[PDB]
Amino acid sequence: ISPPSRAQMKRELYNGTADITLRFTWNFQRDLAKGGTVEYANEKHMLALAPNSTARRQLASLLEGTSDQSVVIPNLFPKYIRAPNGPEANPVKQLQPNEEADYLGVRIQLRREQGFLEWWVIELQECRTDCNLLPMVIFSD
Amino acid sequence: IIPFTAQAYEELSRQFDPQPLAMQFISQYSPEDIVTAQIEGSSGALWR
Repeated sequence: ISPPSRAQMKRELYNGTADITLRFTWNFQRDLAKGGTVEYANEKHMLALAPNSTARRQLASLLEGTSDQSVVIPNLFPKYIRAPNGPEANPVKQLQPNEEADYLGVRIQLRREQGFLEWWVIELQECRTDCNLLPMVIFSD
Repeated sequence: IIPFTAQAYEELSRQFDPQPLAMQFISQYSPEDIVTAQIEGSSGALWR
């Protein structure tokens, strides 16, 4: 992130009352050999980041200097997606009833280990091995 | 990216109204058609 806008991103999470667009685009590029017009089935699962929420205060400290903040993203990792040959990664409703609150609790961890060496691990609220390998599912069509 | 509104479209059309074909392009394209290219210029991405 460009330094001035990184400081502005900081500020948003720090104070700036805005809602960061957390578009979790779930692009599913298939193929065209077996068919699949718009193979890439994509859906930006956005999470408007409430100004300085629990998640954004964790992100405030994340971008302040520390790298030990588990950012709570309220169940936003679709664990069952009815994707077809069109451009939509729409999750199965009922599989995930709330489908925004029944996806899968996802967490984020920026690992700025100055040596800032800013990495970014996508953890889970219950990360067992899903900090390096998140296992969701795509109900393909 | 800003989908230009009806009022915004009028502005562009009037800006280039002297030139007939310029205005024509804008006016012919339906409102909420002409989109705004607000391309980001800030970097951060160093180069390689």
